[PDB]
Amino acid sequence: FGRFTERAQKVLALAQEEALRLGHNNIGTEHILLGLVREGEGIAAKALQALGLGSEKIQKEVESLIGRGQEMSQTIHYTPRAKKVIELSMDEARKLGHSYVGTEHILLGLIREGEGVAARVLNNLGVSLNKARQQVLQLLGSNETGSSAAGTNSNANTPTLDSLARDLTAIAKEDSLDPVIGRSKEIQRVIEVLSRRTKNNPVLIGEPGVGKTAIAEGLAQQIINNEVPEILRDKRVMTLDMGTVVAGTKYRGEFEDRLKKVMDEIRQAGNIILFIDALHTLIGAGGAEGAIDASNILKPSLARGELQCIGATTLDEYRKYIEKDAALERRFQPIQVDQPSVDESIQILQGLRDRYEAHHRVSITDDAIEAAVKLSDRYISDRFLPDKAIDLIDEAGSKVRLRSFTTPPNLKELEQKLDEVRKEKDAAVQSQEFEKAASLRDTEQRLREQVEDTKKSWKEKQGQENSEVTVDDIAMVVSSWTAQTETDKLLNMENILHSRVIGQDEAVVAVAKAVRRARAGLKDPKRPIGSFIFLGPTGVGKTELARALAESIFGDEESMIRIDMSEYMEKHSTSRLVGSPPGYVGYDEGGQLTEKVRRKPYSVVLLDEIEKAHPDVFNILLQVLEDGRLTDSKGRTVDFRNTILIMTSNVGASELKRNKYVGFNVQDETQNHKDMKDKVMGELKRAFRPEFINRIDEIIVFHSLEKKHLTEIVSLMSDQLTKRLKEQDLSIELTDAAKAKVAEEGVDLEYGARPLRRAIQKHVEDRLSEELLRGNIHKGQHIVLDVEDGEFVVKTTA
Amino acid sequence: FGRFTERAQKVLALAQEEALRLGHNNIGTEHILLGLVREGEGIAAKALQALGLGSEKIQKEVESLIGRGQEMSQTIHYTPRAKKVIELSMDEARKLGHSYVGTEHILLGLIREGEGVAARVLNNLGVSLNKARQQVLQLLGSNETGSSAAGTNSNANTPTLDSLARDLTAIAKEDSLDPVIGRSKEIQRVIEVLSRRTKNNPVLIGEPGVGKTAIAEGLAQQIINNEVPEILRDKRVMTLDMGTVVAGTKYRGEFEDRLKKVMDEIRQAGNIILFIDALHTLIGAGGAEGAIDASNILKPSLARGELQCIGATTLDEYRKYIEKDAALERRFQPIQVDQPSVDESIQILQGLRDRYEAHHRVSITDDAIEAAVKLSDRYISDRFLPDKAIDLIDEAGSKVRLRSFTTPPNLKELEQKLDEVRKEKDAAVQSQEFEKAASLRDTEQRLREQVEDTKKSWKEKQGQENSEVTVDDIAMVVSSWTAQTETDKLLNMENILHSRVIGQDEAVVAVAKAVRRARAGLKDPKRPIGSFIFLGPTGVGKTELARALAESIFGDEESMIRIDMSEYMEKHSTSRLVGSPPGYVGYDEGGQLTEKVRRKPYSVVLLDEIEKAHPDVFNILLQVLEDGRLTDSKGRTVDFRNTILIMTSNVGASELKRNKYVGFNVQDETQNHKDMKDKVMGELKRAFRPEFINRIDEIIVFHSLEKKHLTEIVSLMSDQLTKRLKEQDLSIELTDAAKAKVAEEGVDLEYGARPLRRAIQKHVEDRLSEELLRGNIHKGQHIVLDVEDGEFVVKTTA
Repeated sequence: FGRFTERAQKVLALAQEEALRLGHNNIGTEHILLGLVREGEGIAAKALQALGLGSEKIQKEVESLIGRGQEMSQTIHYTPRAKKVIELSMDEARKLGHSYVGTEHILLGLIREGEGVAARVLNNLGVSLNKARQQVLQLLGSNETGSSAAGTNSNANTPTLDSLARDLTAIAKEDSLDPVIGRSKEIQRVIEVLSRRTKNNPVLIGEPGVGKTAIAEGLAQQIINNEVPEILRDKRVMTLDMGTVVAGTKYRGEFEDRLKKVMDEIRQAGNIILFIDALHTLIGAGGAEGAIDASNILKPSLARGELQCIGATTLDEYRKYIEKDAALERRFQPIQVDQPSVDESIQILQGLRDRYEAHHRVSITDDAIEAAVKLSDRYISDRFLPDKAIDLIDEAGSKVRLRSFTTPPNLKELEQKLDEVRKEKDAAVQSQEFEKAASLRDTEQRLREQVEDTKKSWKEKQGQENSEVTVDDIAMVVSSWTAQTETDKLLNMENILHSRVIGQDEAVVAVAKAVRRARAGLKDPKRPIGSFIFLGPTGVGKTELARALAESIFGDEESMIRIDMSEYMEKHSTSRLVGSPPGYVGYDEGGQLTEKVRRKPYSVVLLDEIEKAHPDVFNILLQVLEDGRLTDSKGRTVDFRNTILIMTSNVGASELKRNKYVGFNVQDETQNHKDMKDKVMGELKRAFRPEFINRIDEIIVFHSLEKKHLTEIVSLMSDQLTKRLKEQDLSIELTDAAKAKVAEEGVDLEYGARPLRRAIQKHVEDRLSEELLRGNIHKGQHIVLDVEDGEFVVKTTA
Repeated sequence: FGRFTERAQKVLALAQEEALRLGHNNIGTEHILLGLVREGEGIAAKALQALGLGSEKIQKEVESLIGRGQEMSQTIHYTPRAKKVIELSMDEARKLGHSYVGTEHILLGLIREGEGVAARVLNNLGVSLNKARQQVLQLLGSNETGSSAAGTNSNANTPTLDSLARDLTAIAKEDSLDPVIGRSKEIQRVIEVLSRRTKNNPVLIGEPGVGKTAIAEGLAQQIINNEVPEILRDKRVMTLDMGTVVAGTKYRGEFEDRLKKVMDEIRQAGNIILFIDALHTLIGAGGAEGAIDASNILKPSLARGELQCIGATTLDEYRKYIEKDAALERRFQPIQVDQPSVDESIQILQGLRDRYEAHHRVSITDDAIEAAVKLSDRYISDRFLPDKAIDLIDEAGSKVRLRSFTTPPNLKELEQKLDEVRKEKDAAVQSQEFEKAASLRDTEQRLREQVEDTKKSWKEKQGQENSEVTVDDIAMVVSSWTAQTETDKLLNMENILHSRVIGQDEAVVAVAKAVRRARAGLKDPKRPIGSFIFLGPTGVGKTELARALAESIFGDEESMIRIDMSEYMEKHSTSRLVGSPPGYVGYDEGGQLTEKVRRKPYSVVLLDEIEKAHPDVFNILLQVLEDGRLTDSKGRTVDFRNTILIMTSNVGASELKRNKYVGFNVQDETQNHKDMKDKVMGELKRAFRPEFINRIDEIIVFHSLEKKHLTEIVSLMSDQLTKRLKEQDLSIELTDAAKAKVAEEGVDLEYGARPLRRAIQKHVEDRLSEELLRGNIHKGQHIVLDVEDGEFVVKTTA
């Protein structure tokens, strides 16, 4: 394990001491027991001293069970009995929440292993084994502090507090207080809104997702002394805990009955504070599938102030309360809880370190915690600023902890061997062939010590991680799903985007710089990390950059939404997607676009071919580009604050699909180039209204379909083929030469660049399969596809 | 606390005196105990006197504790123990109602403090700790208020009043029933309509939400004493509560059975009055899901005149029940319950001043109450004109009480210091470094008393508040939502509307004066408190004033609806803007327009382009402006009663969106102006149909792009950028000079003033992120964006 208390460790070594002192050169449980009592009067030792066992009494018994002498100090270590007692003790401290293991637990574990020599020692010296395990437990368990005693009060409190529930005020007078770090400025604003008797109900709106609950412990403190008014003193804060309500309930009627009981006791009115977390569920308002309607009792209660309560709500929730104005608006009144500022994130992260140090990585590295924050606003980008954060931390706060125990130095070969020994040995004795197992046995246990010696030399991988979450690591984990390898991803985004988009350097650099500015963790998420228009017609490199943006920008290929503007005109998907004349935009705003981005807020959102849609759609979208939010889909709020908005457009097609070739000269090629590098940048404005486009962070231009583009199309198709074949376990690569023979059947002037897929099928798929079937090449072998002197040739390598 | 009775206080001071008299210059609880009994025969004192203890007996133990000497004082104050006894008594009086703590509670609090100097004195002088708390409980005094009674009897009346649900008359025969302030004129209207034995059912219709419930106590008082019909003499008034019915029930079948029992009990018939609040739920008729249908039993009960009852329903509720008929018709007959208005408001406030003087804030300030009302009407706006009001007083009626208990004068620094002391001291002794903690220890308590002395200088913040809710406070609290900084918001409304609409003063003053006059409670509170038409082009000042109106009239810009009337005739979009529009005028009345304002009555409702709308829509808008309410959309009533209805126009647009050119003059922007401050007053007649438009309270005038508005548009856009960045905690400001560098890229003759957003991104957004990235500027540093040499310049400021 690692991380134990003194008393424990001390009890353990004393066994070995007695090993030799009593002649039992192997420390069985008799010596562990002895160890407990030989630590004198520690919790183990002391326990044994209660039941009637001196250090003396044990070692003599111990000595009477393996005899004396048989010593020579022949490698006096534990044996498996003694090892069992230890395995148990660790859990006997885990049980008590200890991330350490002390004396008590060692006797507790000893008892657990209540057969073997220890067991016989205690049962011979007039001590019942469980009487001993009792005794240790009831002295001390886990080590902790923060406690106080003396004091009682109140009578009226009786009916309420039984039910349902713990009283927040209590635990902070018990010296079990936790701050909890908010979101401090929120707490002050509650008491104006609370110590009323007319609209006395606060309602906190933020995100889930801010750690709302942090603000709440604030209240506790102020409710005691003295901020709340003079005869509004003697306030108590009772939380209406959902967990207690569901407990003992198994029906809708029963759930209502529990709420009724709370309401009946609520007669403590106007001087009682009820805390309702996630307020919406009880009101049941809004939606097409509302929640249980507590609202009938709650509405007059809220208005009366008998239910003088505090509501904890989020981004979306509020709409469904102001709709039932005013008795949840003659009660309600709002106060601002953050869309978390970066700094608030950091302190939460730091706070939860020691328990990811139970996953034993984090605590630390500092920059890496910071990485969780800084990286989260732009890179994942999938929740709210602290939820995101902590995930980056702990993922990496385990990732390396996984990398930890993979090998000894490289002495993984030792373990492999030690296995092989057993086999030889075993089967040889199974014939017997006594000594024909023997030397193999001897070789085995030799091996074993080497194995274990260099695997606990890979305690260096513990000291590596067991306080470190790595900079690069936190970032790496953020890159993995969807500091260093996110900020290297950020800084070098352009480098990453160039390796997957061939041509359209114009486009790449434009996205790169706009995203990288935002993406440096220096732009608030409340607008896409990049808004963009991706110009050129379909087939010019637009989408491919969006994809490449997911890889570079997000650190993995994952997360890309994609919405068609052409459907929001009912004439390109009015009969390819279900609906009628009064549909299509209602599907997009009302459902598709907003729902999709709620799943991954990260996503490169591609609202394609924006010319086709009328400009009116663009106004709706415009709110996405500016605000970073839309509220649609039954009042849900979708964070496009983390998205990259990419609007593609119907731009310039004729040149921007024109190929090089010789049209008049060998300078018709260099006139497809210069011409395409002109044609995007004037065609863009014609493909849309300006109102959409200005709220876009750089206007990305993608140019033509050169000749030159043909051999780039072959290299897009062949790579998609060979990769879907990788799941089989085929490792394939195409040389440029092999893409050339494929081009031989697709330099058609009359059928374009379409035949290339078919010719890839013929020359790659079909050819690889015709080489695998013959056993010329194999799966797992790396397969190079080349053309030799004009004819394609398939070669194999490792 | 703030309130205690003599006996309590007397017990307390006597403790200190006896402390030192016996040689204890620290007043232990041992002296508090002594104190209790040294106050002779008060309930604490008496209690101890029962158990066999005199003040003498206590002091003897006390002298056997510290004893002589310690009569040299210590500036004798309490012990931490003694401070505990006081905190406990407070709760020991709360639990017995009392928030004006008496003697009993002090001995009770001693018991509570069941370990300590007292505790052991009392447990040493041979009396149980609990025998003492008993004795105090079993005699009360200073927990009552004086009421009447001298005997109790009943007859046939027994089964009914038991059940379910208590009678107003009983508590008013003890003469402890409240008036209530009301809604007094409402009570009168009942007595023809109720003292029938036929259609004897009054049915109160108002806002809920106005204090309808006030009227009910009205009846109680007048049916008892003393001049009323012989009809209403020989009657009983019984209140029926929904809460009791639901209690002990969790199914519909059980609820009906209980209701059957009630119906049987109506056998007090033709002389019994049943009060049913929220009457509608029981009849169960109408709706899309109705409610539980008591009506089968209840309907003949009303017809027979056995059930003579009082119905409490709201604006909207009634229609689908008189729709049932005709014993419903021969039951009900209507009476007017207060529709929210300013004069009525004030009277409620004043009435509940003294009762929110439980908050030692409000009662009063007079100006503050009036303000609460007047301010509420304009600044949220959402609720009802008197509910809003009382909430501000009580809101504020804690708000300054918060500012109370957080001051030392500026000696907040003391507390900070006193902490630091402990640290030094503590850590030093932990090394020990005994006297190296000592002097630090001594320095601590020097500080401490000084600290505490200046924390109790903030009894001056009590003397501020304990009957004065602060005028300014009410305003602050309304500003918290959305007199002084709301009536300065009101008075200076014009100034406030002017500051966000630059130019177009013509418009500003027109809106300003009409609302600012009106909202002082001097214009109809059942019609939009300003109606306006906003003419101009599309945009340019129109909407922007509506926003500025929200701020000035309502307190923040977040008080602005905005609905397009052209959708309520729709013939443009159906799949690119809005989902399912057909039915169109029906869509607005029947649903959408009304629903939106029903969400927020706290809004400048801006109904755009009623000019380009079906003629029915203008009629619909006309109802909003006249009635102030519309009842549609499931028979719900939408209060436009504290909205500002603003109907927009843009049929003169071209001149009103014209731009300056030279031609012959550089006074061409100021000749684009002169044309436009004319062009609106001609766009009115051309736009609309007359029947609607004339209800408008002023014709609001706007302008164009000119040369001149353009450079004002750059300053609107740059502010949208910097503000969404504030959320992360970037403090940004642009000087005019940086907005100038941006303008450099968007004063095109042929690409509009649309490029300005994009160029704001390049020169502001992009620039801030590229200045944060190199560490020149920072979050929470105020960041000035300038030009100072014809090129951009980065400054830092606090």
